[PDB]
Amino acid sequence: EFVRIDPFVRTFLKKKGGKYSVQFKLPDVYGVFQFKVDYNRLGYTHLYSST
Amino acid sequence: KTAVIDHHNYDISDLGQHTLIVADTENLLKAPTIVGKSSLNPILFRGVGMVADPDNPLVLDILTGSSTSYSFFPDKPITQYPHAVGKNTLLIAGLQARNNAR
Amino acid sequence: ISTEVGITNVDLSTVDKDQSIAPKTTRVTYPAKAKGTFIADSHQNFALFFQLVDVNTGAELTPHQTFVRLHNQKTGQEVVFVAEPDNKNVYKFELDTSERKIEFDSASGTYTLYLIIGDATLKNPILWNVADVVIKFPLFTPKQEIQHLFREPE
Ligand SMILES: *[C@@H]1O[C@H](CO)[C@@H](O[C@@H]2O[C@H](CO)[C@@H](O[C@@H]3O[C@H](CO[C@H]4O[C@H](CO[C@H]5O[C@H](CO)[C@@H](O)[C@H](O)[C@@H]5O)[C@@H](O)[C@H](O)[C@@H]4O)[C@@H](O)[C@H](O[C@H]4O[C@H](CO)[C@@H](O)[C@H](O)[C@@H]4O[C@H]4O[C@H](CO)[C@@H](O)[C@H](O)[C@@H]4O[C@H]4O[C@H](CO)[C@@H](O)[C@H](O)[C@@H]4O)[C@@H]3O)[C@H](O)[C@H]2NC(C)=O)[C@H](O)[C@H]1NC(C)=O
Repeated sequence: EFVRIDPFVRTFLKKKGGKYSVQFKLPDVYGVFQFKVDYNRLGYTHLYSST
Repeated sequence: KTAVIDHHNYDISDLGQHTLIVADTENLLKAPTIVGKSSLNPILFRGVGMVADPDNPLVLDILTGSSTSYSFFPDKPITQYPHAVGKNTLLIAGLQARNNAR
Repeated sequence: ISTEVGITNVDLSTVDKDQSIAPKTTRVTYPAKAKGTFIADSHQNFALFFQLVDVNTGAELTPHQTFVRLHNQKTGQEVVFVAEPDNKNVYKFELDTSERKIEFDSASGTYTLYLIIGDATLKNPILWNVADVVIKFPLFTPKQEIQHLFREPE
């Protein structure tokens, strides 16, 4: 998720090598945007990384 | 002083109170990370029935009761509404906190 | 010492909120399914009256657990109600739409009336559905993908 206050772009990460990587384009709006990767599942731990 | 009393699913090895409850492997959580991959035979249980909030994001329910099991004092007659009367009787219940504490 | 439970008289009634018409009552046995489906709404309320006796000298035997549970086949939701033993030795149940709106959380659908009865001293844990009653009232998953709508070039 590419969020500013609310998500502008949500995409599925795709596996290559050993990493989930995706390439896309940045929307027209300027500001401070952050990437939230939040993986929450039934049984797994909660993953959360925001840059 | 309460117990998960069930009158349709009691094992033969009981004290005549039907306190022992045989829980089937159907009403489980159905997540292979918690309850393992294999197929399980019906399990045995003798304990106090708890309940959890339906709109609770953190709580889990590893093993609910059966369809007719109720939790109330085995000696006293039922006067109030019994706590966790149906399939919302919880037997095994887990929590995964915000710090990932199991 | 164990005992064998038995159900003697069961009356499925459809009472109308209006006084003028008399209620229509239909009787059924213990291992049976009622013919047709009853309806209960704002205009008509549901009523069931039953009596339980022992096989031998069944002087008003009262089981420890007697819960009337309605299972919704379409959505899976089920609701369990207690049984009230009036001093005439008659267990009675009255299903209202305005009065018991909160129990069903105001949801209209077709329910099945299962009756659970049996206790520590009874021999057989009865479970037979009386009839299909129609009641009508007045996070861990991927989210939806979003794509950005760019500005149209002139
Ligand atoms: C000055 O400061 C101000 C304060 O911050 C700034 O104001 C803020 O500005 C932003 C954006 O300008 C606003 O966000 C938007 O609000 C829109 C209308 O609001 C609805 O809000 C409710 C719905 O939102 C709820 O959603 C759930 C529901 O529970 C809930 O979890 C959530 O928290 C929230 O409560 C609703 O109740 C109201 O009635 C309103 O309908 C809303 O439509 C916007 O959503 C857009 O955009 C977001 C991200 O931008 C997307 O995630 C959405 O899916 C939706 O996306 C649409 O537009 C995108 C690009 O525009 C497309 O890429 C999408 O595909 C999608 O396109 C569809 O819709 C288009 C029509 O719009 C169609 O043309 C398309 O074909 C698609 O069908 C967004 O939420 C803030 O509300 C606002 N805040 C305040 C306080 O005013 C202000 O911007 C600052 N000034 C400047 C100059 O920047």
